[PDB]
Amino acid sequence: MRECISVHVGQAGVQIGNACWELYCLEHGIQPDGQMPSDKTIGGGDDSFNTFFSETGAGKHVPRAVFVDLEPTVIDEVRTGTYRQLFHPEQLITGKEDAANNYARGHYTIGKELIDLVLDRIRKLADQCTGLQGFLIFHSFGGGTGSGFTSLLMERLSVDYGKKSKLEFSIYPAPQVSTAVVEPYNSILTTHTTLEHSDCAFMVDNEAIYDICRRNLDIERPTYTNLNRLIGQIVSSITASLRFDGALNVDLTEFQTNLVPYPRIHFPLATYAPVISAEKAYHEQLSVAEITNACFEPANQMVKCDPRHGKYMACCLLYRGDVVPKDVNAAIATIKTKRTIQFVDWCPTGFKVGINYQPPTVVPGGDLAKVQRAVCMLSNTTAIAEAWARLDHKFDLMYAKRAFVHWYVGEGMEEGEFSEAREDMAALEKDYEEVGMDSV
Amino acid sequence: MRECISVHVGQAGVQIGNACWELYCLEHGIQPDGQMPDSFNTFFSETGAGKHVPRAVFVDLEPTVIDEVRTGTYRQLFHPEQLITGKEDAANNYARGHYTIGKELIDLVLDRIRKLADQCTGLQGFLIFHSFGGGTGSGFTSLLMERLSVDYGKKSKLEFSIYPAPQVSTAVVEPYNSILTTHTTLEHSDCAFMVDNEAIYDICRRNLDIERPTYTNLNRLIGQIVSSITASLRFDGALNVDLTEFQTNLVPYPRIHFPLATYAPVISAEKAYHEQLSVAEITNACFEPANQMVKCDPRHGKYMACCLLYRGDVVPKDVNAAIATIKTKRTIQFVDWCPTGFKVGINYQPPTVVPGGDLAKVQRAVCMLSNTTAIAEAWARLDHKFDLMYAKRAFVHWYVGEGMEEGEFSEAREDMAALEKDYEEVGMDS
Amino acid sequence: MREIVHLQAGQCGNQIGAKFWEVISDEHGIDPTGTYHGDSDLQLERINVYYNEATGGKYVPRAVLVDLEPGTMDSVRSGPFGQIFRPDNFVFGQSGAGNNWAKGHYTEGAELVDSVLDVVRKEAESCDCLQGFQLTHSLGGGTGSGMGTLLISKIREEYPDRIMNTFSVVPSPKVSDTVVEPYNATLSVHQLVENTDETYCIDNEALYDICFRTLKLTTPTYGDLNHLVSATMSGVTTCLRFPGQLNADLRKLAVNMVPFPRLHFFMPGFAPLTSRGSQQYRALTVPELTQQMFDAKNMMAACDPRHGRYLTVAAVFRGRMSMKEVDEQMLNVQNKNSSYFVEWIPNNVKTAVCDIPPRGLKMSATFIGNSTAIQELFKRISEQFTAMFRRKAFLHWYTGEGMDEMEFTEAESNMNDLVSEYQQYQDAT
Amino acid sequence: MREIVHLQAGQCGNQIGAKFWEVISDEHGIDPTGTYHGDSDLQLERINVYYNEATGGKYVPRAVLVDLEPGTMDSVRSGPFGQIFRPDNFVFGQSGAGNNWAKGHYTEGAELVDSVLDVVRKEAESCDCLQGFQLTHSLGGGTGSGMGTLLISKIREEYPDRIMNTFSVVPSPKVSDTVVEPYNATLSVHQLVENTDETYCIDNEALYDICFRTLKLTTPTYGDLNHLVSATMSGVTTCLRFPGQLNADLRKLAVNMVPFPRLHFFMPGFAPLTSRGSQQYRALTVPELTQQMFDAKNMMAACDPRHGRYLTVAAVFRGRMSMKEVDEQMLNVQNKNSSYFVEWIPNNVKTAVCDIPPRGLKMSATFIGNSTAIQELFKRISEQFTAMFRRKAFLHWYTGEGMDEMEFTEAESNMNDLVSEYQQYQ
Amino acid sequence: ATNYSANQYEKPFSPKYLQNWSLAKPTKERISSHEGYTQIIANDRGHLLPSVPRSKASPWGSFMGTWQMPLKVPPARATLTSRTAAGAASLTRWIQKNPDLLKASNGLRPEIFGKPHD
Amino acid sequence: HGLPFLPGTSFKDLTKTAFHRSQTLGYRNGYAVVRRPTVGIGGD
Ligand SMILES: Nc1nc2c(ncn2[C@@H]2O[C@H](COP(=O)(O)OP(=O)(O)OP(=O)(O)O)[C@@H](O)[C@H]2O)c(=O)[nH]1
Ligand SMILES: Nc1nc2c(ncn2[C@@H]2O[C@H](COP(=O)(O)OP(=O)(O)OP(=O)(O)O)[C@@H](O)[C@H]2O)c(=O)[nH]1
Ligand SMILES: Nc1nc2c(ncn2[C@@H]2O[C@H](COP(=O)(O)OP(=O)(O)O)[C@@H](O)[C@H]2O)c(=O)[nH]1
Ligand SMILES: Nc1nc2c(ncn2[C@@H]2O[C@H](COP(=O)(O)OP(=O)(O)O)[C@@H](O)[C@H]2O)c(=O)[nH]1
Ligand SMILES: [Mg+2]
Ligand SMILES: [Mg+2]
Repeated sequence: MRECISVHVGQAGVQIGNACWELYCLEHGIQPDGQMPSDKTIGGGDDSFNTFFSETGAGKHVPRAVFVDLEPTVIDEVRTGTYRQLFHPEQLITGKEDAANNYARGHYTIGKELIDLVLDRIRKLADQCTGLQGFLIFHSFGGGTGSGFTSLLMERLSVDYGKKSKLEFSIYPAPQVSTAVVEPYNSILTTHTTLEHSDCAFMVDNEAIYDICRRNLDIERPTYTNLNRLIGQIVSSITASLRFDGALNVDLTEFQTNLVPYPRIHFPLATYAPVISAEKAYHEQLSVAEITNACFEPANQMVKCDPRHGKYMACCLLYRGDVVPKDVNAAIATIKTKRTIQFVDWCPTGFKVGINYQPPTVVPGGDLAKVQRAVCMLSNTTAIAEAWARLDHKFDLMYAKRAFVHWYVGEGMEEGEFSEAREDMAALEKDYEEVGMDSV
Repeated sequence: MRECISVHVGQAGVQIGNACWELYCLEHGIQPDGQMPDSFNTFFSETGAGKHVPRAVFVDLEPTVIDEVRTGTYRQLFHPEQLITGKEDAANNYARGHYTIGKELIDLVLDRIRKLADQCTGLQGFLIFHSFGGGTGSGFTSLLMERLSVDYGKKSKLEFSIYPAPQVSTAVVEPYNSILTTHTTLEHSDCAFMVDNEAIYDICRRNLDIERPTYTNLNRLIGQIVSSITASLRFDGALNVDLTEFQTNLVPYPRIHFPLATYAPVISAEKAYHEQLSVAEITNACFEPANQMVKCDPRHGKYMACCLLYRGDVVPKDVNAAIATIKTKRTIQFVDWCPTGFKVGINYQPPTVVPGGDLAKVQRAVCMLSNTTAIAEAWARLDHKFDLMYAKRAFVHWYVGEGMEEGEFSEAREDMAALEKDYEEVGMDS
Repeated sequence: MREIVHLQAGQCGNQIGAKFWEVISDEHGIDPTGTYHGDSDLQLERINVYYNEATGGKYVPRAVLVDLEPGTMDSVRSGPFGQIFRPDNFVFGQSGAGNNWAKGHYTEGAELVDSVLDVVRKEAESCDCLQGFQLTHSLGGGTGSGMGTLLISKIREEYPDRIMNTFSVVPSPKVSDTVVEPYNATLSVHQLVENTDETYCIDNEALYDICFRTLKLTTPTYGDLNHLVSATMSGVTTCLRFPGQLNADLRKLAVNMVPFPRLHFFMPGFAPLTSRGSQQYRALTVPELTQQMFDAKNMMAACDPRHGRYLTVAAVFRGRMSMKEVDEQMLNVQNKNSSYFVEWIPNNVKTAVCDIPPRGLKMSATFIGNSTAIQELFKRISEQFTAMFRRKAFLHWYTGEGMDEMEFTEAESNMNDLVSEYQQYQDAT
Repeated sequence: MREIVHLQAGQCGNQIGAKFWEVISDEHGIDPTGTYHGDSDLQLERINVYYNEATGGKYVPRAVLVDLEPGTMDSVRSGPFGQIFRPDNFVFGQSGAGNNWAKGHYTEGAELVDSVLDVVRKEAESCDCLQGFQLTHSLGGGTGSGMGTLLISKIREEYPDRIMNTFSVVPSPKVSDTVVEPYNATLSVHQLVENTDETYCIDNEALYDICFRTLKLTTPTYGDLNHLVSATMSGVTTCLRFPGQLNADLRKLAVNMVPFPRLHFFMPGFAPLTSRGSQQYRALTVPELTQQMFDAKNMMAACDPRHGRYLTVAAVFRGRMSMKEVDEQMLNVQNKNSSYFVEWIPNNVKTAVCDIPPRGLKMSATFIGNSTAIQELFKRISEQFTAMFRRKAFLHWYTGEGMDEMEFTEAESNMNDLVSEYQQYQ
Repeated sequence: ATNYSANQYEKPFSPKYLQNWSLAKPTKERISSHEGYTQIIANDRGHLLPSVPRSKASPWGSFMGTWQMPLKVPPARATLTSRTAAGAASLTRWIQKNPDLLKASNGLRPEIFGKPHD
Repeated sequence: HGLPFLPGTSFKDLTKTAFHRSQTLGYRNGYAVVRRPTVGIGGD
């Protein structure tokens, strides 16, 4: 039971998938060639891997993942790497020519070309699950296939699968740095068309994770390998109440009902507290209440917007390690007494707790410390209403002179979809306003 | 007892019968010189000299295909009169293959079948292998099935055929032949399973990783479908299926006898390592349009009947559970007047790997023979290309001048123009 | 002295017959060659209910195996107990049936019914006081349904006072193992309703569900479903074979069961069936046989008796037990559950008690229920039959051997009137 | 003869209900395998109240373990007492609730209610004289509160004059372990008003205020907080199982507690718990069990009776003590401190003496008290419902199953009535 | 075809219980009765008769492809509560103006539960 | 050692590092399969 079908899309999605699936192989017993070291028990000893790994007859475990891209050069070091024998070859879908930072190329022209091939592969992985909790989506708004085809993945998921839970992690574009020039046209048009189709949507951006690896860990110059390692330690802590023994269990269904109050507002923000270096855990005792306070800290946040600008609509705390169910209570009661955190008026209950026994795993040659307790957090805040205002700013900028609009009009797409998907977002800017008013 | 007489007509019949009979020698113990170093009686017949000789008749009008059989490896296995050759071929012509050249050789094949029907005690029925495109596979074959009916009666006449492909084709004059033989066998044939060469090209490219295949990679896949149809007359099973069981469960109307063919767990030996091949995984992949053997899509029409032929290490509940998942999906949609739908058959002998072959060694298998309304495009596209050339009388002098009146072009186009309406109205609601 | 002649038709009847004769040979201590190797002396007293005696102490069964081709009786001979059946009791033809009721009834089965009648008349004129005949067959094929009903009609025109008893594998509701089932199912139900004295209804979905939720077999086979059918087959005829404190034969079960002549289709069940490793969680007493005979997810029939009303109920017990407990529970369930029991019959349950439990158990029990909630079978078959028949769906195959067009009409009117007869006795005051 | 058929629902019920069968089994001498290895004959004389007989001299509980996803019953099966349960008793679905009441009540639970009421109907009719059921569940969750109210609703219509208890775990006043708590807990007290005979309120901070302040546990898990719930699930049901100088079954405490039928929310306690080094300092007499039943800080309900008036009182005792001394203290606490007792009942306290103490203990004592200081548990859930509800907070997760808006109106207003129904007597 | 109901045993054949996590084909809970002889609605070789009222729908079944599927597909769930009246009206009009999506074989079976705030 | 079963007599086992959980309760074709616990918590 408890199966989860991971869907990775884009070069960002593939390179995040390579980080997570190395973590999952080490977390259970799996080698890089599929096999366990021999189980040395009677029959099947441990069946904990069934949420992520299947099993053939012979003793080979094949992941429940689909790796999607439109450029061939990203999957061809998954196919000829260390983990080239773990993946069944047909799970890794490549195109022949990529979407080239166009939403329109990735939605109408090249994405429709490749949609029905990968919705045959997710049928086969969803007919192997006795109980399916829900999918996972790993994308980035910036690219063509990370925005265009990913937004059309969610739309044809809603037709076929109904009200099945479709989570998504995302790389929202950064405020100061940026890869590309055409990213506001991409990022606006996909938040408009995934808006009624997605259940939940966690966001991080790469500039904030830059601020932690340089500062909290003692690793100057972090490559994307060090950022992708931290993303796998959030996905693992979301799904470790499904595989390892817990005191309080949390599913993948208890996040949408506890952080998404209103239909247009499904945008929580991730945080992970004891990300620390091996020279500076020789000195610090990591208690249960010492790592609770450091999910609310604006430095240790994982997006480049301060929660103090807004109001905490809810929370979701994920405690992982050697904790006590009483010292979880002994820290939450403290946090509510500060006046530098401010819960919204119509949420007097606030929280959602989760306690799990298996401590977080040490990857050989990784970044962090061998730590005995940890906390993950997904919190939903009104302080994201400052993030679309820096995206309405850079859409209306290049749209009032209509730069780059010819690269989307002749690419199979009419032009009135530009001047309505920024009007559609214009209600969402006032919709985040009225939940910021107190009920006088 | 429970014998089967194969008839192979044409180069596309002989070259399939070199890869069917290589399997049957090897599935039993038979060496390629006839000696065994008692289930072979459905296909072999023991002589008093220890030497097993097959029940088959190979027919061609050209000597350059059968003289490879008479020189190759299996030259001691075949009786010298079980391989019949002419001197001039039919040359992609319906008229030569039916009237002038095929008539000088039709009276000698029925001499050979009459001897092979006098040794079988309980004969199930005949099997035909031909090609619609050729001259002898389409002209002479439509002369066998007319003369088989009056001489043998209500015996079962199954047939396999290479239907023309939607884009690729060998010849120019193939739509004149593919209409003129469908019209004249439409009342004289029982069931016609159809594969086409283009959809098997798209399986050996995609399922196996064989870029640039050859006909010998295609004749071996067809031989694994013929082997799983007669698999229950030879090996012990839990639900037997005869050769009589197929006409009664897939032919709802006497003008509608064109099913399709699908054989599910075709994989390579580098992918049998990676995946389990349970009963539900191979049942779900028969109904998948990427794995069919004609380039027609069953989602754009209504199913009419199905027939599942399981084979190997299978269990009755995994058959029953996997069917009930097919009956729940919204994409497998049935016709108004078929509420039951299915036929099942369970055998025990797992499939046999051929040395030099391509498929992996597997432990379960499914062969599905489904009848669908989605074939209505396959005749309507072929009806365009008959009409397109014949509207200004092209290639007709190659047909009138050899024993053929000209009016058989207007009536064989009138007659199949009723078949397109015939498929249309049986899927229409009430 | 009370001999029972066995008739097996079709491949379903042949495999069920092979497993059933293996069960009886185990019960009476007959080894796979034919010689008695038993323990008690009760095993050898009334062995003549099933086994004819030959010279040299060999016991040959009183069974007739019928098929339209010998492709199944090769497999019957090559089994473990294939050597005990007499070689002359196998009747076969040259050409198959082909899932065709018309070829089973008129064309091919007419040339074989004479040979089968010769064999069964030879076995019937060797019994000192014969009781009747059993037929085990399937309502989906061509040999089992067509030729089987031809045999039933020609047996009941010649021996019209004896008992005719059928075990019929009626079609399943979810998955049908033949496209053209409901034609054969209708045309066989129309014959059974005239020419049988009792008919038990068996469904394979019910057998799968019992072998998964109750016996907890991971991979059941037909070699286990046939064991379930045989174990409830040889439990309705124990009191002819073993002593007891309240005997009951098949005539007595029919007399106490069927109140009207057109209403003789029954729903079986078998009590002490229990799991593999859950033997140490369950006691084996009479209330623990009662609550499992009468459980509605235990029927072998895929019809829920809670939609309707139990016309009559029979319970056949095996073992050394107490009459107070037996009669106490068969009254107690009736008084506690009184919307599923008709009121114009004041007591509904007939109880028989035999002495010798099956070889391995302490107690056993079998249940045979006659309900007006078996009409869902006939309503579902009637609706699928009219769906195909209104459009001439497969009708040329049947019509081309001399079948009329009025025969489908009269069969569907007969089954629909039988449905209305059930509903009248459900809704009667 | 006086059988009690146990029920347990959800990830709170299957963690309360797993330790409770580890405190009864050792109380009666039952191994992990199931066999009896006892050292008396009172350990087997009246064991049929909870334990069915199995074959071979082996005993099996009447637990019906219920869940909506079986993850939280794989951990229960792998413990030290996982093989004692009959595996047919496990009820479980495929996908859970998501802490959503309607999905547990209307949508996913209702597809699993007919498989539960086969199991209880197979056990409620295998009793010689059934006394009544139980239920251990939490109001904060989705399948504890959600279908666990559908269970009481659809068995009060089939056995309508037996006993139906519930050990609730109603939510907490400081920290809430689900955001959507006041929608679930308001909508479920409204069900329990017209559907239970008794109901005990348990808050999880009042269990924390014992193991830190009183038991002195530095690291108290939920193992040592389930062990306090299961040490008062057995005090209420002891006089059934063990002989007495004065007896009290479940009905007699129900008769002597509820003056009006809408008023059936109680607050438990348990006396002789003591700290680590203070066991050698303890006096061992009878009036030091009356100190710690009645000490206003050790209730399991986080509602101080100093705000309220004791409508009635219970007391159950375990040991061989004296009937003069038990009755003397009930005269003592009623006549010193008589501003906390109602005036139109002149003796509020019901007493009962079992004889067989818990193993290792020389005496023991259990309490149940019915108060007007328990309506403040129902005020606090009201304003956190009607703050959350007047701006239509989480309602699309609930109304999107097809609910009505006026159904929230009565479950507010029925709970507003019982707030003012209790409030006459203060 | 028509699905039916194994009356006792419908729970093993429930579509989510056979690992089919999508929308599925519904079943017939109640079978209606009839009597007599059934009229042959269709003449030989499968033609429907002239005066039998044929259905208005297409003969070939309505499968909506990819290049046939409408652009800007409406959502599967749309509860209207906690919405403005004009926004809920725009959502219902979005659902309304695509009758070809909601009528297909593989069509969107939506949800409109609740009333928006006036 | 030697303690009775009272509300304050349970102690941790700090030398245990794997707390994996197994799939005993599960489904099948359509059937709620509940199979015998081979291992405990952690693979032991
Ligand atoms: N956090 C994180 N972001 C990444 C990573 N790799 C790439 N990105 C982001 O990737 C975005 C650029 O688009 P991509 O996802 O790389 O490209 P794509 O999805 O294949 O789309 P096209 O190149 O247009 O076809 C930038 O916004 C980067 O921030 C990564 O490993 N971690
Ligand atoms: N699958 C398969 N198809 C074949 C094979 N050989 C020929 N064909 C098909 O045969 C068609 C050409 O007609 P043939 O059957 O080869 O020639 P023929 O029947 O002898 O006709 P004539 O040469 O005029 O006497 C082509 O369309 C091919 O599709 C074969 O070995 N395997
Ligand atoms: N219970 C059971 N059913 C069987 C067996 N063999 C075949 N069947 C059933 O028989 C039906 C098909 O009828 P069939 O046996 O072919 O009839 P025949 O043509 O007379 O042999 C299907 O519904 C199968 O489920 C068996 O060994 N046991
Ligand atoms: N006493 C106790 N309370 C618990 C336990 N687990 C959760 N709770 C409480 O129960 C609520 C959580 O509901 P839960 O039972 O997990 O949801 P459910 O599984 O849907 O019934 C919160 O109020 C928790 O404080 C436990 O093991 N023991
Ligand atoms: Mg790219
Ligand atoms: Mg040629």
